[PDB]
Amino acid sequence: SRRRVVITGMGMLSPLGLDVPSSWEGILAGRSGIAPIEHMDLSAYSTRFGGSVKGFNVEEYLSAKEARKLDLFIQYGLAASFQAVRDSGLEVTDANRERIGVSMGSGIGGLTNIENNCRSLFEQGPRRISPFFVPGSIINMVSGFLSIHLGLQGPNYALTTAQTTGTHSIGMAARNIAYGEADVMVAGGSEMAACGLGLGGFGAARALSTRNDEPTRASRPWDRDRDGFVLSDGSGALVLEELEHARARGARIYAELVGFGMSGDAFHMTAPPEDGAGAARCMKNALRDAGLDPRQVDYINAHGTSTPAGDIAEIAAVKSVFGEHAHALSMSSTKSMTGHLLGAAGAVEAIFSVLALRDQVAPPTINLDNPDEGCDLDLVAHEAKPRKIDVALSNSFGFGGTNGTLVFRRFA
Amino acid sequence: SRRRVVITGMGMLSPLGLDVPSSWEGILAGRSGIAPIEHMDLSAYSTRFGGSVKGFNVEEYLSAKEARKLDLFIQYGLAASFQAVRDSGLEVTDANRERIGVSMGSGIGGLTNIENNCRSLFEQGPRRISPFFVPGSIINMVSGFLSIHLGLQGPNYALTTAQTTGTHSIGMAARNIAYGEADVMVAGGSEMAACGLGLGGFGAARALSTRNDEPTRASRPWDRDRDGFVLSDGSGALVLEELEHARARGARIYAELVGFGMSGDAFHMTAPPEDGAGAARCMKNALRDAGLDPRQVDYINAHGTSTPAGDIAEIAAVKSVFGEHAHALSMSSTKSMTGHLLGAAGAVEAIFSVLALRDQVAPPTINLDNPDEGCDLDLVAHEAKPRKIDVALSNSFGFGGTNGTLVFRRFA
Ligand SMILES: CNc1ccccc1S(C)(=O)=O
Repeated sequence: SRRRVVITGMGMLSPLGLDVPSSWEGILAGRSGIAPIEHMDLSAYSTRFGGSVKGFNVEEYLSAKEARKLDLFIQYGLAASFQAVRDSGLEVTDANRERIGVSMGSGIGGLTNIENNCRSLFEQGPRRISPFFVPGSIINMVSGFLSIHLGLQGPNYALTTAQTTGTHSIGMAARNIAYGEADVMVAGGSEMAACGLGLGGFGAARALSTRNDEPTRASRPWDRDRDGFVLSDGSGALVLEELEHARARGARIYAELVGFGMSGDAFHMTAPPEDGAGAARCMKNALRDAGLDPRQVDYINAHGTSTPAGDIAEIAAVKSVFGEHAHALSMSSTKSMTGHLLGAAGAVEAIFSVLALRDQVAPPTINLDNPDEGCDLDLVAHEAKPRKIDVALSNSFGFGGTNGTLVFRRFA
Repeated sequence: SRRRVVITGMGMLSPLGLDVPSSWEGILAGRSGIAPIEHMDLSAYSTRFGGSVKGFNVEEYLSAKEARKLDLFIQYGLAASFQAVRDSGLEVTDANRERIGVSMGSGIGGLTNIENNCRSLFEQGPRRISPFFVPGSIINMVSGFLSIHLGLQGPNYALTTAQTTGTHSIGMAARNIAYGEADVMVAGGSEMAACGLGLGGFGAARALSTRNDEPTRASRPWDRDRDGFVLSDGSGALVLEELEHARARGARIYAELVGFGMSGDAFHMTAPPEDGAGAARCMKNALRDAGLDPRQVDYINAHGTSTPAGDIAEIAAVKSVFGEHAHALSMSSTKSMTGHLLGAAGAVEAIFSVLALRDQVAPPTINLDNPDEGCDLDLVAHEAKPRKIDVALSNSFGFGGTNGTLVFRRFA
């Protein structure tokens, strides 16, 4: 058998706020974090907007010297991790440090640092490249730097599954705990691809909404006028903890992580299949993992990227998995407000899923003024919806057809 | 409840060969794959050699049309995965495709591709960035593209844990199978970091051997005259399979994967602790996972990177874990010949560890002319050593203090 896993700590940077409570306040009020990108020449760019982290003060976490060594994506992940550990009340000791590990991931990693060192390399040659270039840019350094700062000696690793990273990181962190390899994990993702290469890279595949005139209306999941996703920056981190360990120290328990599903589409490199057959296997895999019937599910935090193919596949997948219960559950895209944090999407959407359990409220899908063909589900258009939520799903479907589902249940 | 996991297929690109048997012949013959780099101009670089893959034909595997869109690390990963799958004899069907997944990882991923696109952006503008920049560079697309070409709908993901990536990728794929999420996984890693930023960033950190006038003698693990690691390119892939599923189809079984350990040093971003404390915790986790007496270990494929700190830390970790039996087992670093394939190091060295079991031979540490202070173990100096091997161990240690150990034994 298997150990139960609870959420005792959460931390976040998002386009809505510099922590969980501020972010969640924006989500429930349907506020957008999307705005034209600043201190950056986007003249030659079809997209000039996204969700930036506004007002981040790294010196709340690190000395200036330590922050100078680390890509913004690493900074954002340490921030959410430090918040989550502090939010949990956990005390690390010689007696438990071998049982506390970290799995913080990223989709794309250190593009901002890769750019600035590229500038150096091309202008002046190799001897101007930072000595800290490699360890300050690679994706396993949020786990690395966190483990070194707090003295964590348990499982130490990093996932990179594109837009599925956050969901995969939390899910496989839960497995470490359930099968007795750890009592505590910090898990989630961080991302800062709002650079030239990120905007350019996604710009060149014309993946991005180009609604420059109305940045707050660009992200419109399931709306007939959607024209691709909105690039956003940030981090989410959860403290996952074995239930008996959490109870023994009297932890505040937000919710229980009951299920994790994974699937591969084996379809296309960036597009999901029109019927969402891969997202459907993943959700069924996640429900079976939790020993739950589809009928027991109340809330889904969609991937809901605002791409023509993605949004429609997810409707197909939900109708397929949930049959005559598909209208009864509420499903919303918090990306209507946050845009798409890529590797960190799944981490902040796990937190929104946990807070939907705490607060008994479905976050809105904003900008859903004209549901597309067959988008006739309860997508919680425009405003938040109080309702009963025992069981909440969080879905992520990424490049390479990599799928993740997390199942959270109310704990009392 | 926990199932057993065997190896039924292996695949490789190394500086010694374009497959396993060719690579392994070089290993047993003590041949160096290290040579001055020809694919770029390094006269401005303090290090000008590495373990290049020689004469790779991507069109043994993929269309030139697809190949052109993919960073070499992805081409190298697919090449290794296709070999391993072929070598397995496995036929993907509707009956088994949901039960076959992939976990192929990388330390750094498509730096070459990110660099070249960066050069396009800075010299020409954002409009010259490939539309294939993101899907052709990000680390999870080895898992993604393999799943699409072969129709694998099992768990689909990628680790990035720096120089531990290969060992972790293989260990965790075994856990997928062990605990019922899959019956088959293609697992390992791939790296092509030999670009300006790669050789530049490792150079800026003074991590690399600067023995430009004798590259075949650069990599000399435990030798008193070692001066840093040698940067190499390539890929390893293994087909991991549930034992009864392997029996059920009359699979040829190279060996059984009985043990996997992880730990964190929680010490330093790039430096290992001189006492090998985190490495010791990791091997002990692995031996306890395998239910072994540490005296059962016959062969250790060491991380053996040829850095001053790394090499001596490993000796300490192995004396601390094995006590007097540390003087009975054989330990060698095939990095003496291949150099350090970073995130692929663990994947090719897992294969060397399995072939050590098949052939009953300890591969040599070449260039070990003058063992350093305290390096008094059986390090298989100079020449392969025929000997009884029932249990083989493969260690990796990375930036962020992240440790991985795999335990193989003969299967009958
Ligand atoms: C028991 N561990 C397990 C089980 C299923 C999937 C993944 C893992 S992992 C990567 O954490 O090793």
